[PDB]
Amino acid sequence: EIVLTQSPGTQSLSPGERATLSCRASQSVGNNKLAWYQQRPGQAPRLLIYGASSRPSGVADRFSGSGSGTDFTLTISRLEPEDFAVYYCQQYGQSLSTFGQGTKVEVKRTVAAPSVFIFPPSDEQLKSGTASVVCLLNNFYPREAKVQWKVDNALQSGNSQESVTEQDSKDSTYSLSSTLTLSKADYEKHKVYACEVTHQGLSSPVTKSFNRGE
Amino acid sequence: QVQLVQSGAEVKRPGSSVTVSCKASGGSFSTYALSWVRQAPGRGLEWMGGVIPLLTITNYAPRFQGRITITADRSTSTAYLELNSLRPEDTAVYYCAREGTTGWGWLGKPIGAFAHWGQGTLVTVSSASTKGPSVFPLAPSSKSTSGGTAALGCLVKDYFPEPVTVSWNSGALTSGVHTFPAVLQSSGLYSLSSVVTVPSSSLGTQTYICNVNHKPSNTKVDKKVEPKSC
Repeated sequence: EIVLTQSPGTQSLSPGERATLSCRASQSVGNNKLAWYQQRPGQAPRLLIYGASSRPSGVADRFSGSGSGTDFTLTISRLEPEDFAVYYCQQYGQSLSTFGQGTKVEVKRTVAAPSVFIFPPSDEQLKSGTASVVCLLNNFYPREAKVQWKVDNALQSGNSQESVTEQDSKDSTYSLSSTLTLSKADYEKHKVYACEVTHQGLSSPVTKSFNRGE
Repeated sequence: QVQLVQSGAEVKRPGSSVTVSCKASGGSFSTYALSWVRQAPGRGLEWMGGVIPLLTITNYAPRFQGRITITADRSTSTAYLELNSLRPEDTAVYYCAREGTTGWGWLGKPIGAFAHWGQGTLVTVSSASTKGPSVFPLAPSSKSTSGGTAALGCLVKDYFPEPVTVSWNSGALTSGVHTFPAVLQSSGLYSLSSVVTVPSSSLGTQTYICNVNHKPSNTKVDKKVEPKSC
């Protein structure tokens, strides 16, 4: 089974620059049957290059593929705004076809610190026996950010979930939402609830907190 | 131009079997390879198998070998994917894809690569029951910077299955809105947050209502978010 490995995982470049994506095969891809696909959020994948270098009609001229054997390359001569998406390579030279794990091409912009907000559980929710505390990390770059929950200055672990938005089309920033979930019982067992945010645009970890019932 | 239309979203329980259809319209059905590709939420593409209708030759991926069945019906120009013994990790969007060609008809020339894709079909496998979400307010802080920026929103909690759409003020408020991807809680229910940043000066005058829509449960909820009266 031929294993395709794409590199890098994430490619951070500014618009107008030249993007080069790599697809490495574990063994030789017969007859150069290697394809590149683009996929945007909420959409089906789109064929960009087939036969390692051939390009279907309707596909922009800035997309070109090259390589043979085990080393293939997708080249975007000039990165347009709509080019920032996920790209997959695919071999179909055997009956058993496989995809690469994919490469994300994101817009590189100036580092931006996250605006941090914290939300206590509403009185309506507490009425149902559970408590969800939401920490918001608004409009930041780069995507890598760390969120730590502190209940009475005690580091929490395994009781929170987070999700990140797609990179914004206007300011190219990211937003993160961390939700700490407790039972109303365990929520009333403590007083101080804090979310600690560590980022690169931050010289020191930012902490937003509240006291239960204030 | 070739058009692939798949069947609607499916909700199944563990151990059951689902059948997704892919009706082809346009071009030639019998001579071109029809494949099935799935994609788990936030994950990559995964080739499941393919078939050339006219040859009745099916090729499966080893991971699905034994629980998967792919068929092509030349009488209706429709391909089928059948996946048995469903488990929660089978939850994904299932795409149908056909190889592209240079020319029309049977004497068309195949390129192998997937040039044509269906709209995709969400198959959710869980023990959970279809449930509309509870919408709780993420109230604006009473410590909001006077003159600066305030954040508020709604917590769309405990629903099944995906998806949920959220808008603000019936589509009137779009600037600064962030609807986060849903996470699958340990209870088997989904949950997401939709926030928006607004001027702090508007907090006591402007009305903010999040419009939560959950088509799978026929639930539509409008929640008003206001500062808390502390």
